Amino acid sequence: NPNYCFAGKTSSISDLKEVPRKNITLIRGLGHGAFGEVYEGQVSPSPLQVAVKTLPEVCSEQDELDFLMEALIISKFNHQNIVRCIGVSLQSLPRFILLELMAGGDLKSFLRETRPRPSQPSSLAMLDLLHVARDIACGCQYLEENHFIHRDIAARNCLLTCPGPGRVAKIGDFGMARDIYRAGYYRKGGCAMLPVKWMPPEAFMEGIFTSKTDTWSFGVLLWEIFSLGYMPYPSKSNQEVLEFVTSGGRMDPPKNCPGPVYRIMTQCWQHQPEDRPNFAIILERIEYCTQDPDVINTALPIEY
Ligand SMILES: COc1cc2c(cc1Nc1nc(Nc3ccccc3S(=O)(=O)C(C)C)c3[nH]ccc3n1)N(C(=O)CN(C)C)CC2
Repeated sequence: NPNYCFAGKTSSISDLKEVPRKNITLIRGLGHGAFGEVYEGQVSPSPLQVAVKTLPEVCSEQDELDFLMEALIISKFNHQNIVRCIGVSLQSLPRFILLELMAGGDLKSFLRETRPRPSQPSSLAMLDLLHVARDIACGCQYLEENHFIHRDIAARNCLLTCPGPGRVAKIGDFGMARDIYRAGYYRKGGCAMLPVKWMPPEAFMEGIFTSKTDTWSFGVLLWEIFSLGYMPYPSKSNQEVLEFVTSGGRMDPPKNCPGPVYRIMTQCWQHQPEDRPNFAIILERIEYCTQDPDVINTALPIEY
């Protein structure tokens, strides 16, 4: 019924992998998503581990279509830094989308919870943060080279495979892009729900979105990462941020942030989109920071 076009191919509900409901076991609730609970689940000795997004049985026609489009979007991506879709279960109620379980949880919570402290002093280092930044930039580069504008790149929408060393960060939420795809604008949301603090001036002023949109948001994600999970523009409201950013105002470096890292942020935040780097360049600059001993030997602040 609705068609979804990505990378010049059109897919429909008929292309999603319908997984038999009998093969799905819910284990525990993990919390609420934008519209519905999310569960840890299993798909069948050595079952696949999945996050299960559910559609409330009490919902509208548009919610049903929002849910379908979310499934179509994530099912057509193919990249190691974008959460995989195992399949769907749309023919039983409540309807399920089955995603690669990201056992480390969302990246914002991880940064807040794993901040170095007196009890666990070496929980994180500068290299961990650079690897997370690289991981997400690789996924953003994949979106950019396939002409997909994410529109909501932010730590809350990224997830980690596992809490400990070896973790890989991935883009896990596409709800903003889904809302725009269906109606062409933020019909579902409102001004108070827009991710103002992640958006460049031409986005919230003219509603113009390009891949240079995501470059700006990635700069803010970089600030979130190197601040260890602080809210951007600490004391400022959405409208204060809007006016601050349009006047040329930019965030200060996070505490202890190395200069070369801060300079990636400020390049992402150039007023003119043409002056911002693409994700190939961002990746080069992240890779160069990872090679620099003065960067990776910088100690993160310990939270008392
Ligand atoms: C053992 O596993 C987990 C254990 C925990 C989390 C996550 C996963 N694992 C996971 N969660 C996903 N979402 C998700 C999960 C819960 C609530 C909302 C969403 S959510 O709306 O999608 C959002 C990410 C935009 C996932 N989505 C795709 C894969 C995947 N894996 N927790 C958080 O993340 C806490 N945060 C939300 C504040 C809580 C502890």
